[PDB]
Amino acid sequence: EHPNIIYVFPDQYRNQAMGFWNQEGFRDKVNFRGDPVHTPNIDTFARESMVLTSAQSNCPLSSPHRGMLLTGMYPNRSGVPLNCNSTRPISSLRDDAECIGDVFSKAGYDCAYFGKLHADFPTPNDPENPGQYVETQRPVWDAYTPKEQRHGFNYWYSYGTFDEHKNPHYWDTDGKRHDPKEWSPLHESGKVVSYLKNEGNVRDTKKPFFIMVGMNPPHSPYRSLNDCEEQDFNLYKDQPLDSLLIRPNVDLNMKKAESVRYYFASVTGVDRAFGQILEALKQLGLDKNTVVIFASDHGETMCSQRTDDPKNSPYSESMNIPFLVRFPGKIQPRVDDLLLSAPDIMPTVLGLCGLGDSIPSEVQGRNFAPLFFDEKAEIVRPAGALYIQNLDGEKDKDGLVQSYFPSSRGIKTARYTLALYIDRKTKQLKKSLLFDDVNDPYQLNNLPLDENKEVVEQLYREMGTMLKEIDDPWYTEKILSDRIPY
Ligand SMILES: CC(=O)N[C@H]1[C@H](O[C@H]2[C@H](O)[C@@H](O)[C@H](O)O[C@@H]2C(=O)O)O[C@H](CO)[C@H](OS(=O)(=O)O)[C@@H]1O[C@@H]1OC(C(=O)O)=C[C@H](O)[C@H]1O
Ligand SMILES: [Ca+2]
Repeated sequence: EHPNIIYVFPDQYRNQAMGFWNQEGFRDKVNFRGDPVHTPNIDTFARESMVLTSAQSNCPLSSPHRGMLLTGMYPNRSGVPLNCNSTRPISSLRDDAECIGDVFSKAGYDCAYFGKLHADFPTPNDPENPGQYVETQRPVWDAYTPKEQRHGFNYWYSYGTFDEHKNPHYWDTDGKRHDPKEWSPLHESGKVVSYLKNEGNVRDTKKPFFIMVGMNPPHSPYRSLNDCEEQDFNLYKDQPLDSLLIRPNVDLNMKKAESVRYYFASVTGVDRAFGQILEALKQLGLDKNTVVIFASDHGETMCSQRTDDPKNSPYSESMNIPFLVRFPGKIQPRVDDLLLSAPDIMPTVLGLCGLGDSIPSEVQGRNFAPLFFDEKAEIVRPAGALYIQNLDGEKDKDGLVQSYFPSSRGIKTARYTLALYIDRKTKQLKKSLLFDDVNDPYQLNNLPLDENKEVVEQLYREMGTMLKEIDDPWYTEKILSDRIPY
């Protein structure tokens, strides 16, 4: 048969926010000082798994990522070019896409989704106050996902988005809303343990399972004890700011900097929650039977580059996501600088569960399962992964976004981060970031393009290839045709 799979992906979690990057072996495999975070469960897990230094969120923003995650397609084809909200009818997960849940399901898996989905355009949808939005907030951010639209998940315990961490809410398989008054991650984790124990007979123990856990923290808020457990907070409470924010690209004097205490608390708590899932696998013997992956949708600046916006930028702090894959006696624990792109996750996870031959044709990403199973595999490693920023385009008579402005395309290679920003009226180069991530890992030194013709010309060629391959708007609109060979 085919093994079980759990994909645990807390929102807004930097690859750099993991203890083990300062630990022996690991710390020699990355250019950065890891954040001073206490993540013991993940640290141990990392010594059992293939660990990437260089997984990329091509569009480091919730819905765009989730769209690539679930469909294995870039944001021009996922259905999901923008963050989902009542402003953006143009952005919602394609009904007609053959998603990760659909393939698993079609192959005999029970599939179960816990926590944040943030992939559907809000509608007056609400199962229990019908013809009504699920919240009053305008714009509307949250959404209910009916059985018709759950792409293979026969077990639902999930919201769209809602950032009260100790007052989260969930719709069950039947559309019943639940409001425990419990810190999201530890509730989500207890709820997963129950599904694993098959309490309430919610699952067929003869079928293998596919689980996704979309934890909200360590995403905003992170201002107070409303937003994390005092237990975790106690570790960072009194620590001076210059010993929490160690990245030399940080402005310690930003109103935001204080938030690091609570970010790290949410990180330590998320680790404790992941811990409960792992122990439940061991205590039930499912540990030997199950592919486990720890990931995020995008990172967090946390005052790095004075950005104030956690993400939606090409900085290593925004693009680089954790990616840890444990599959006992199929994957040797090791570190790998594979440049995995989000749309590669779905086909690679199917590869790993031996459903490589069931990858839908519409999928744009590639199946690196062979490379996970075999260090020494004749498989081509990517040269780069695309940077993508998509903004609101034009609006209609009723003030709704009905198109997207592709504000930035760029590339991350082994050595370089390049990001080109264009103007909405005159599709002309307006700002340009270029970093030598090897010599300038905190991206302090923005390199002029004119002073680097050999390097830039190569980056322009790799962007061209990739943008043409995914049939990206920059390609179809022959944007910067004058520097980018298509
Ligand atoms: C972090 C941020 O800048 N904006 C995100 C937003 O965060 C608000 C929270 O709801 C609140 O808890 C916190 O303390 O302050 C934020 C605020 O009031 O501005 O939450 C959104 C989801 O609930 C969303 O995050 S997302 O799910 O992770 O990706 C939002 O992200 C911003 O969204 C957009 C966009 O819709 O275009 C653009 C920004 O680049 C992105 O940072
Ligand atoms: Ca997010």
